[PDB]
Amino acid sequence: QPVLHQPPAMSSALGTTIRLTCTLRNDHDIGVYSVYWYQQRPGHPPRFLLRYFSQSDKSQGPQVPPRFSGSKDVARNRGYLSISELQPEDEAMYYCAMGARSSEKEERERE
Amino acid sequence: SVTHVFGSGTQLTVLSQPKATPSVTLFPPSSEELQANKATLVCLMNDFYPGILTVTWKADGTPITQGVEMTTPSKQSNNKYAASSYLSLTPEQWRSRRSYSCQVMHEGSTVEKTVAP
Amino acid sequence: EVQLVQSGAEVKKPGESLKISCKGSGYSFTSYWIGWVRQMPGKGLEWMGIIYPGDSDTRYSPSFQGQVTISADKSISTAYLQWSSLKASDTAMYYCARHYYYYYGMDVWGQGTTVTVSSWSASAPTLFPLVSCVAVGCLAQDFLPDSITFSWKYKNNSDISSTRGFPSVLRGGKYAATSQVLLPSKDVTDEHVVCKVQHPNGNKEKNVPLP
Ligand SMILES: [Zn+2]
Ligand SMILES: [Zn+2]
Repeated sequence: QPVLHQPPAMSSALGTTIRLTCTLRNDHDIGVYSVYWYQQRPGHPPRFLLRYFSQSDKSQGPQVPPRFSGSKDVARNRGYLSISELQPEDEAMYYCAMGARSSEKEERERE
Repeated sequence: SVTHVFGSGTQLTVLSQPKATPSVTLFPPSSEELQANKATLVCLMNDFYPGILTVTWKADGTPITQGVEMTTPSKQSNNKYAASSYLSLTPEQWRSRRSYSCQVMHEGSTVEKTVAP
Repeated sequence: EVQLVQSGAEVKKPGESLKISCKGSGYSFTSYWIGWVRQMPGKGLEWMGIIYPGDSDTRYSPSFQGQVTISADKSISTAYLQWSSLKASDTAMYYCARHYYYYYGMDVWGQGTTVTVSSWSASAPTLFPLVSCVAVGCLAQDFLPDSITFSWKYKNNSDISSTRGFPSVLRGGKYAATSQVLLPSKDVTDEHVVCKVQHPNGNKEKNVPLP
């Protein structure tokens, strides 16, 4: 079981809303990490969709529509990407990442 | 351990067209190639939807997991996905057995094409 | 406005050395970290390393340390990735990207630089028919780089639009792909049907025997 789990595949009808799931392995607590999402259509470079820590701590990518939204299921160690009004151009590979912003130490190379 | 790790990613498919079964085809090794001591099976799977499918080759029923190369379902202009699968062998193996299948599976359905020398 | 532009595509033999570049514009280059992400064909993203153009603090990912070398020229707002001895397995696309406020998210992405490393050398494609005896195809094999384009033709000099192209496959260091024509059964009128292709290393026709 890796640190981050995403189901490999998903489908849904146009006009609809799906939720994508990024599950952080239980050796860590999502309560401190931020969830990041990237989109990548076939043959294109990834593009940063959004960052979500809480309703009061989030950021949308360069020119990413509001129909892409993030949420966090702390209790279930889950990060979510919700996409409403599903459109043909939403058809892509979606990658998640997670950043604590409180990663340190490593003074074990300078006594 | 998080920090700088990308998930494996979810392939999100948007369903915008009626379900369709693929028109599968199988092509045995050519000349110029067969008498060049090299075999290669071609299996083209076009005009389907959704663009999700899996290929299982099977010689005389028994599967083949050796030299099985497959392309990714690309979208054509008409808006139906296409695909290709190649199988490498020796002209000794080509005539040796008798059966060669391109068992395609799409949304439950199992189409199958067979050819022999 | 804010962008990262990467050098052109690359084709190299194993053991050669390589240096690709990623130039940024529209923002304060020395103020943001620039990472490099590798994406092998048909696979996901891999964080390779990161560099801070302000002072060139450079860091590497565990499975990339000692394999590659990241650097940066502040003056020309350019970041760099570099190999000493290329290996077949290094064949992949390479992205650079800018970190954001969320210093661990890459918000701006270069367009990518693909690098192909084959033991074989660049060559013109080879052709061959695809019959059984139903449709009929004509394939292409043994060629480099991936920059081919198919074209068919009847026995007489005339075009066909009853044709489509299938993606290319990397096998043994060379590429391959096919293209198939479908035709009305009511014939055997004819014997063959020309199969022409284009490539940077040579473009040849051929014929295609129909049942
Ligand atoms: Zn907690
Ligand atoms: Zn520094």
